[PDB]
Amino acid sequence: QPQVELFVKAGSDGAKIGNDPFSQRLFMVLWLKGVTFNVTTVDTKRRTETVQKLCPGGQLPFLLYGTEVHTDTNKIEEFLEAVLCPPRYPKLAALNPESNTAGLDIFAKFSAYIKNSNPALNDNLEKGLLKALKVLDNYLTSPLPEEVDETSAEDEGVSQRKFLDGNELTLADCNLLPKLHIVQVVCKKYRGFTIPEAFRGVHRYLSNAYAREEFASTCPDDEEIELAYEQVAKALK
Repeated sequence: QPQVELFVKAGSDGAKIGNDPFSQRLFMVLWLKGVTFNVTTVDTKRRTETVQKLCPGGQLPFLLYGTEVHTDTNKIEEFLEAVLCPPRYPKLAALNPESNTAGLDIFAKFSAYIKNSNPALNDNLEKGLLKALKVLDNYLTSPLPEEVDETSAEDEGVSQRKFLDGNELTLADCNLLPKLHIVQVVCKKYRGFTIPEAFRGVHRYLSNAYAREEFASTCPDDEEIELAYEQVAKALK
């Protein structure tokens, strides 16, 4: 196996995991592949000579695979899915195309909601975020083609699958989960907003994700995420 090294964003102390859902997505992909890999955090104000030479463009995250450097998170993920393949490593792509688009609009709705300071607009932006979360909830609770089995009498027609595409984490989850993590942490801290309990699909999904080391161990600390948003999350005024 060629050497695999992921270079990721460091946090406020220049060493710990920083806020960056792109770095986290790729850490999750590599973990799910079962490949041996290293992960090196990068303080962009205090780069090492090594990092400056590997990637003088300075993009983060970046991947060293053998002696080849890759940038652009989406391209890095496509490369890893192709080159780390069966039989030694599992294919992580979703089977159902809609798994790859469900929930993708949430992060932009969240960003607008937290950056806004116009009080009159706040309830509109909160509703936009709730509606995008509800569309994700409806996807998670809709049975996929691989599910044709009876459901409990109490939850007929409700999918109980663990993750976006089925019972295994896929590339789709590696993209979405780090973004939902930010959404939940930042909205709690700066908007007093919580995902309604009635969004039972979304809450089952997050609970199942947090119980998995691939997601839990690659999350930045809540404090780091809160600090990252401290000067952009605006109070209504």
